[PDB]
Formats: sequence, C-alpha cells, structure tokens
Amino acid sequence: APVTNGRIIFNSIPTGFPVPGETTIYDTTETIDLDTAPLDGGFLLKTLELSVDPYMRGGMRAPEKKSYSAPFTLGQPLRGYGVGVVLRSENPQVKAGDHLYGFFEHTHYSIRKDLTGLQAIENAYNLPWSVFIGVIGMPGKTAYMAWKEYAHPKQGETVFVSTGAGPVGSFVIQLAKADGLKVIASAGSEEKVQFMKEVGADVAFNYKTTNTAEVLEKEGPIDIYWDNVGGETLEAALNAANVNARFIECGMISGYNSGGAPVRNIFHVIGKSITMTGFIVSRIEPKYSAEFYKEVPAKVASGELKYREHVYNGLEKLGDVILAVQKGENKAKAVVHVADDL
Amino acid sequence: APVTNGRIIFNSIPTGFPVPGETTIYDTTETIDLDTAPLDGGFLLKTLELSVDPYMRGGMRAPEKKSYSAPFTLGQPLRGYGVGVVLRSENPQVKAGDHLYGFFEHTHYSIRKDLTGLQAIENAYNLPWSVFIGVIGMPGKTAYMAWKEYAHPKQGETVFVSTGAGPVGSFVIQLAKADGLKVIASAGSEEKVQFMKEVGADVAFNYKTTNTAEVLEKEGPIDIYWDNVGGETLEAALNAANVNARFIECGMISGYNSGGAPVRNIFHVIGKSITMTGFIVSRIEPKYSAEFYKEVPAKVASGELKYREHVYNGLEKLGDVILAVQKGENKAKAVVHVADDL
Repeated sequence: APVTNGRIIFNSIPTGFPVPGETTIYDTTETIDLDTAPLDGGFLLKTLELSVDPYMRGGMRAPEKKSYSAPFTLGQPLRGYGVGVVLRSENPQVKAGDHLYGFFEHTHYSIRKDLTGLQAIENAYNLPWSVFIGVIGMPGKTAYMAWKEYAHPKQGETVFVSTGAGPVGSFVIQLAKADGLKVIASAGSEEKVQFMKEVGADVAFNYKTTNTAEVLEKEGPIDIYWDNVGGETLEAALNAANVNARFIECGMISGYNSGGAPVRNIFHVIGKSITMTGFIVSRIEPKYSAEFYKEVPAKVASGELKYREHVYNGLEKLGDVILAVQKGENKAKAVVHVADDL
Repeated sequence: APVTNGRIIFNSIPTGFPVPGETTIYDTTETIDLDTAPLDGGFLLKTLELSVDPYMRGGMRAPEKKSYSAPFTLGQPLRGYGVGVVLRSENPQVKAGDHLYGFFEHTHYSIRKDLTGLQAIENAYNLPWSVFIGVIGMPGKTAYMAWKEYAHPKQGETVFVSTGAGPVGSFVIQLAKADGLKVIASAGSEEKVQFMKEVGADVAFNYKTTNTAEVLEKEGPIDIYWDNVGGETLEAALNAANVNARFIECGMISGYNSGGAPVRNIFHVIGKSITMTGFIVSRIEPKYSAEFYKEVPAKVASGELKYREHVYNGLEKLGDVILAVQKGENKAKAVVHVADDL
C-alpha cells in the first residue's frame, strides 16, 4: 500500500538564522507505492543518510556543482549530499541493493531517470553509510586531495591547521602526522581541543583562551598553513611563516555577501617566498577519486583514520539540524539518519 | 704617480628624500698609486659601471645579499651592483683584463682579497658593460628566472604585467610574447606606454588616464598576473582572474616601514583556484644562472630582447642620480658610467 514520502520543503527566505517550521516545513502530503510506482526506465531510490553542511557565502544554496551552487525553489524540497539504496530498477546502470552517493532531495524516496549526480559506493568493509558524507565524502576529499596536491611535505616540517577539529581539519591533522610533521592546530572549544589531541596534534589550543600569535612564535616557524578561516588567523600564519612555506587556502569566514576579511601583511608572500594555493575540491577530484575511495575506507576500518559525526534521527528533524549547524551547535559533522537499510 | 680615488660617501641619514651634498658627498681625499699599491695576494679592481636601484622597504640599505640588506656606515662609501675590470692581480683566481660583476663600493678603485661578492662575466658578443647591471643583471634575472619557474604558460593565455615598462616588467612582456601569450601591461607615463608597445604588449595603457578594472574586464580574464605593485592593482587582477590563474609576486609598493597595502578580496584565491607565489631572486638564481648568462646575451646582441637604460656620466653625479631614482625621474634603469675600459 502507499507510504508517506516525507519532504523537507523550502517555505520562506530567512533574513537571519533559519527558523524551523517557517524557513523549512516537514510535509507529508505526498505518498508513493513502492511496488507499483511507475519508473519509466529509471529506478526507485530510498534515502538513507543526509548531510547538513553549513552555508554562508552566497546565501542559502545547494552545495556547489559545476562550480554553481543553485538556490532553492519555494515549495520544493531542499537538497544536499546523501546516500541511498536502490529498491527497484528498470535501468541497466543500477540494480536493487546498490548504494549510491551524490546529490539528494530531502525526501524519503525519489525516482531517478539515470545516474546523473550519483555514483556507486564501494563499501568493502561494510562501514556505516554515513561515513560517505563525511570522512569518506566531500569533507574528507577536500582534506585528502588538496593535501596530496599542494603540501609537498618533508619529514619534521611544522604545519598549522586552523579549525583543526572539523571534518576537514581533523583529517588534515592525521595526514600531516602520517607524513612525519609536527602539527599545531586550533579550535574554539574544549571538546574540539580534546579531539585534535586525540588525532595526534602536537600543540592543540583554543584560540579563545590562548594567543595564536604567541603559540606560533613559540612553536613555529610554520612550513605549511592549512587555512579554513582567512582573516586574522591567516595574517598570524603569514607573520610566523618559514621561508618556502605553503599556504593551502581551503575556506575563509564571510557573511552572505562580504567575501572575506582583509589581509594586511600580504608582503610576507614575497619576503618569505610563500606559495599560496587556493582550490575547489570538485576541480581536483578527478585526479584522486579512485585512490581516495580505495585507500580511505581501509584506514577508517582499521581505526587509523579517526572521525566524528553528530547523528540526528529522522527526516522530520532536518530543519532543526540546519539551524543547529548554522549556530555551530552540532558537536561534529552533522548527519540526518533518514532510514535503516533493510 | 698617484691618482685620485673618488668616493661617494654616506654623510647623513635623510628623513625624506636624499639631499645631494648632504646625504651623500663626493670625496676626493684619497689617492692610490695604480702601479705600486700593495695588493698582498689580492687584486686591483677598476670600477666601470654602477647601478642606482631604488630603495624603499627597509630604508636606505645595500641591495639584498644572504637575504640581508645591510645599512650604510657614515663616513664610508655607498655600495650597490656594479661592473669592473681587473688592472693588476696577485691572486690566481683573476688576471688583468678580467671583467667582474657583483657588489661594488662607490669608488673609482678598490683592492680585493679574493672573489667574494664577485663573479667573472662572459661577454662573448662584446655588449656594453652596463647591460650586466640591467637586462643581464639583477633586474633581468628577476624577470627571467621567476617566469621560467612559475608562469607555466600555455599558448594564447593572457598575462597582465604591472609596471610593464620597467627593467623587470619590460623583460616579462618579452618573455610572455615569446611564449605566445596575449600581454596587457600598464605604466604611469606616455613614454613608458610607448616602450611597452615597442616590446610587444598587445594592450598597453597608462593607469593614470585609463581605468585598470575596465581594461581587465574588456581584455581578460587574466591567466597570469606579474605583480610589481601590490595593493589596488593586485586587487583588480584578482577580480579579473581566470580559474587556475598564476599570480607571480615580485614586488609591492610600500614606505620605509609600512610593508604593503591591504588585499581586501583575497577570497578569489580560493574561488578561482589561484596559485600565488612570492619569490626572492637570489633564492632561485642557482637553478638558472648558467642558462641565463648563456642565452640572454645572445638575445640582446641579436636585438630580440630590447632594453632601455638611463646613463649618467661620472661618479661625482651618483648622489644626484640616487635622488632622481627616488623621485622616479630617470627614464629607464639608472646607470652611472664611472670609467671607460682602456
């Protein structure tokens, strides 16, 4: 018999933080018959896990694709990264039981014509599906691929990782330790400092209680800076950089429209012979994707590569999770567990 | 019989522009007997050509060596790049007639113990000695070596060269054209715009009469930016950059102590996947020196590589040339012709 196809609908444009029940609504007006719904040569896809990733620069938009992050449509579901399982297929590209990663609408079920925006997941070690939207998803790929492309590490160099406890930063710490580097890393809470230490940071500190410039003077100079914040932290890193340092520019704080904070000491790029490289993960992903999806699951399964997630149960909560993430209240990479797999 | 060994002496510390006759004095109190002066195993060196290069960041200091630019000593000669000829030698490393390039005191003659700070010049095409302090000296090496190391050009890419008529920038224009690139270049006077066009710039303009941002929008986007200025021009280049652009950071405007102007749109480094690399020519010179000194003289002799210099005759004028250079009044790379070679 038909079942509810619940949906998190974009309902109004917020001027401040999103308001659950106003910005988003949980809508149960659609049903679907999983056995008889017409597929017309496509396939029926059951949502399992949905990522809630923060937005800021460019406003409320889908995660970036083609280097285009699209706005949402009022009255239609929100969207983001997810994992799902195929229930039924009339398409030779996929079969029942296949698990797929990519862009998902925030609904229990969807009917897809083909694999556009999706890829088969190889889960040889039977890891929890949610890892594929975190440590083995976009955040992990952001850390792994840019590290391999740009860090050019040498044994015993010193790296400073900003936002070091996050899904990207905590992976960077572990990549750096595996390359024999000394790691300095900072975050904004005690629990985050504890996680940075757990994953191997040599010098882990809370930038709200400890002077970043003082730490970098005592523990540097810095050969590699991994930038997730820009602004004052980037300026401090420039002041503490060694000659021939590499500054990997991953993210920067902004508002919807402000772009980023000024850099007032950029001459250090010349004086200290710094290579500062920005990147967007989708542009470099083709060079590393197969290696990433082969190697990273093994390191998760063995416990070598540590990660944290904050799981919230139920699609109906997703709008509340959006607000929690915008407020920084989630303890780790936010995941909405939509359904079990069986 | 003894001859005067004239000397440009550092006489007082200026608080503004240098004042000829006060900041510097031309001193004729020393003599030297060129035939009998004791060499004590060293050699007698006749100054031929002296470079006058602008100073600003770090104040009045010798050009940088060991990554240290040293201050001058009151009552002693100024110093900078030069070319000289050996008149007499008791040192097996050099013989009479050898021409040497490196750091020179601002005097007619000196006695050297050895080749510290000096190198033999190979002048196969008998070019004027002054070229070895310009197009075949530090300015030319700055352009050639960083271009080869960092530009990674592809046929038909677009480069923007700031300060495009100068000793560095005008060499960069010619390197870029030889690599099949479109060149946009800017300068601050008509004579400089004419020289940029003469050396092959496709779009040459005066930033004082023409809106840089408008030119870069119409003629870009920019794949390579060669930065000699920083600040607003760097910001305009970032706004006009193509994806995967390379920003080669050579110099930036400053005061004695201000470091450089702010960059308020640095997020473009991430959004546009820019590689921004600073350098100091002495740090990369060992990789390119032999190639530079073999290839560049041939391109000068054939007329392929164009250059300009502003020659002033006589050591006694050098303090006036310092002021002219600090005021931007020299028409091209400033050279003091100290003596003829014979």
